[PDB]
Amino acid sequence: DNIQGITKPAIRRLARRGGVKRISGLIYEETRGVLKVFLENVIRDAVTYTEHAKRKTVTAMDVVYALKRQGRTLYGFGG
Amino acid sequence: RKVLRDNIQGITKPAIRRLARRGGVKRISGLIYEETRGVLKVFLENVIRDAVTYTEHAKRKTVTAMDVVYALKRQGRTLYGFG
Amino acid sequence: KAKTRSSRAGLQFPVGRVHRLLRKGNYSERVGAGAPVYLAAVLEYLTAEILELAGNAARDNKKTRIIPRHLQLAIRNDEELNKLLGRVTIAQGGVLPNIQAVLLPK
Amino acid sequence: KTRSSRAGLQFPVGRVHRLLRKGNYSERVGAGAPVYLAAVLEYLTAEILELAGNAARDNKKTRIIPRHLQLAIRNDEELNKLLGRVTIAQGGVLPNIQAVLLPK
Amino acid sequence: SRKESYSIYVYKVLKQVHPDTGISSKAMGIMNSFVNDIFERIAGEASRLAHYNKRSTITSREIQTAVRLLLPGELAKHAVSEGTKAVTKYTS
Amino acid sequence: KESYSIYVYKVLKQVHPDTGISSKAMGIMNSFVNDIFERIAGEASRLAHYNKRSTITSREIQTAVRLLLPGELAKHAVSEGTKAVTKYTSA
Amino acid sequence: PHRYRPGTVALREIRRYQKSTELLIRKLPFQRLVREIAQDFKTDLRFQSSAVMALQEACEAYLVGLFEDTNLCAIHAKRVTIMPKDIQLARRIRGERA
Amino acid sequence: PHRYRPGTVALREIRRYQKSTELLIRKLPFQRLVREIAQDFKTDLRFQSSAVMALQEACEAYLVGLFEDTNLCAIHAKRVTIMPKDIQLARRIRGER
DNA sequence: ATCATTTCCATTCGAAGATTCCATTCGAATCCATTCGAAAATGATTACATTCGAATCCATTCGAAGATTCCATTTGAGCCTGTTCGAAAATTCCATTTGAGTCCAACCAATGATTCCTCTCATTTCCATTCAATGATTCCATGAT
DNA sequence: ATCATGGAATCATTGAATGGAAATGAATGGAATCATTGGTTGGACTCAAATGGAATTTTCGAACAGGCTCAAATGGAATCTTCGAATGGATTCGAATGTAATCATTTTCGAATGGATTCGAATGGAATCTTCGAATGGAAATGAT
Repeated sequence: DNIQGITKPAIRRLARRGGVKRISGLIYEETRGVLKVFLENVIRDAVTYTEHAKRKTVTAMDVVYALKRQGRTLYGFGG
Repeated sequence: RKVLRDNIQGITKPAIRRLARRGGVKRISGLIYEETRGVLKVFLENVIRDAVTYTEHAKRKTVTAMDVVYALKRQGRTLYGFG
Repeated sequence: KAKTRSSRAGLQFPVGRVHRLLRKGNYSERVGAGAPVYLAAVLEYLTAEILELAGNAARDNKKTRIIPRHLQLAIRNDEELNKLLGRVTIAQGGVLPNIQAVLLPK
Repeated sequence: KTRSSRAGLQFPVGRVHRLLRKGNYSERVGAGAPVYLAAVLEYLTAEILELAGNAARDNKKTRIIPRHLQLAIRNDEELNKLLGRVTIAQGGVLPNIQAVLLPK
Repeated sequence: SRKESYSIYVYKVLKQVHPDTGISSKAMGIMNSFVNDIFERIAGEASRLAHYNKRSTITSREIQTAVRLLLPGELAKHAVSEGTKAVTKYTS
Repeated sequence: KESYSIYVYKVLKQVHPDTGISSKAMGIMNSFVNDIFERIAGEASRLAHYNKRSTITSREIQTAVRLLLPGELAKHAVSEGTKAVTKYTSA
Repeated sequence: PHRYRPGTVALREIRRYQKSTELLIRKLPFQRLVREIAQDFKTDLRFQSSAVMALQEACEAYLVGLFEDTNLCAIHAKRVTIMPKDIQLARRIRGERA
Repeated sequence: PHRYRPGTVALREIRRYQKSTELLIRKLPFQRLVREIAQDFKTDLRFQSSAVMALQEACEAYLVGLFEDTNLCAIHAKRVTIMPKDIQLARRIRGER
């Protein structure tokens, strides 16, 4: 039940940074799904990079390469 | 030559309508047609600029289907069938 | 004697040429002898899958010959090819007949 | 004399030449190419550093932080589109509220 | 001066799968486009893998991690299978 | 073991001489240079290939920058590259 | 006299054009439009006919895609009529704009 | 007793979080979620702390973007409340779905 | 618009810590010289794009009937948000363990280069058969009554 | 409910177009032989990533009150679909133009390479300073009259 650790107030804070005045009650679980799918697709790709380097540590560069592949290029962690 | 001007009006209202039907559209507000002509106009400009950039780089005066294909891939709208 | 590497790998696709394109395309200075074998395998596999589904759609349109409409039906009705070609356009593919429910009469 | 000096550049023409040769982009790299490339790199670094700096002191601060880079990137049109698909770590968002959510 | 395509091979595989069906010139051009596209996607991603790992060679292991990254799901597993089997057949 | 930090800092001092950089903002700057480098270099490589040429010249880098950079950024960058190249030859 | 009800010939046209693959813009207008735009970019160009055909395939495919998304936007607003606000919402979320 | 009217503390929350850059999900739960998710792919792995930071930066940036587009969809429907239907339209138009 | 508790915002102070200024070093860029090819060039040679008017076909649009969808409005539920308040659990700290990841060094194994040639694959004309253009055809969903 | 209308899906018909075949040309992949080094293996070692357990700062939450949004239902205004058909525009086709692209054999340059050295950029480790975190009232909304 770790997806429940992303609490309702944290989802609402993200929604406020996003400009949202009012949040329906079914949003919170729906967000919890989408976040999880996001983490799956990146972390799968990150882990593939780690496996190819025959490493046991997922590195920030693996994360960055995954994100780049996913169309979500990230600046600030080495690429 | 002759002077090319106002050719976006040649894309008629019925053809925007046909494109809307293949796209599943039952009913078209009357302000759609000029808006469609707007978007088409931007689309072709952004494709054609890049294609012409490939043709200029090839020291050529004829735009080739490959130049268009490269531009489209570059633009994120990859096309199969001329390849 | 003279037998091609495509035969030694059991392939319809041309391992030699995939090897020459690999060397001649600036992916790295050197191409192991295993990499073109495995690539030509994946390409032949995906060609086989597409042609499989296209042939099927051509045979429900009662025709002998795969046309782009048929490739397009194959791609868009298969979930995973659809995603593989999410950002691709089949010239003369058309679209999938789909009408939003709420536009149907009552 | 380094090629950076003979081109008037702060950015390293030699290193850019080595990354070009060593990055599998083509069999051979003319000597004009790292010059013109390192030029473009120094230029864009500079444009971003200017607009970011501006934001850093209009935000009452001495040191550019990612927030300032993010304000610079997103409030400028052409940098924004150039970095459309990029995420600045610790950038935040730039304040914007939809009018129809406002009171009254 | 002469050009290359994959038509003979696409046509061979077509005969394997659907032995009495034909393919139009435009459908073949679509197929050629598909092979060249995927070739470029695999080769590109593998090249990236070699560089990322400080290696000068693209081995069949590069092509394989490439295929894992680029293809969805069941397509990946089948394709990795078909490739690994061609490679062992090729060496031994 | 490599970065672009000394040059990013040099240019920063050139443009805004009395302001500094945070560590992570410098990380943003380094990531930015490497991203833009890779976009230019990549597109130039493709242009070489499409034109059946084995060498990447400043003309490739130029067409690359036109394809990759929007509008006014493209125009300024093309200028400052052409001026670095003529200045480099005559010097 | 016989007159179909509004919406009937529309639905039948959707069925008709979703079953077909022919280009929906007439060919000469689209070609002139291409030459005008390209001329405003560089002068004295010609075109392989297949280049205009690529352009027109890419264009109709882009616009039909866009009308799909536009139509999902009308329906989201409880409407059956696509409006410019629908198109603009599609293009902003697609990230082609704003 | 005095209580703000419904909607005001929301507008002020918008002002406060659009004015700042801190990560909004508390970090330990997100680390837990990351390690769990990664386990199902390869066992058993470790992480540079900078890798978890990269993931969390990317996650929050994605979510804030998605709430932007979601909110435009709510407004497009003449509502002020984001509903799952809005998220689903945003994701389908983005081509994530 | 009226005065009134919130809270935001600014302010001014002090140290906590992050930048950067600098000593050191060793690895990378320069230099300088040379082989050899990729790029540039001209010139003869297609060829296919542009243009022509004529004929023919196909699609457009102008303007109006009235169908019906969009929107403005009320109005009543149901479901949001905001006030604590207790309270768990995230955080911070620090200190330990130790496994992974790295780094050379000696070494093995596999990839280039190349020359000759043979086997494949590209292209061409040749021809067989699918696709299509059209025409009447019955079928059928829609619209009037 | 019944039946007429008109569009569509279905019948081969009669031939144009498009393929899948057959014949060979020229070029490329295979073959067979190597310096050549990148990959690998191993033995030694350092860095970073739990782990852990305790305080600690702090979020989180369940639960209610009542605001207010959302949804359903309602009426008429206005806007969009359908309709016929003259005709403007396109499509077609046959052809002549001429211009740019492409194949070809000539070298002009330019970039590879590699050895030997200076100089530069990495790194670490010390101070200079900015930033951050306070506590503390003042403008400022923002809710109640």
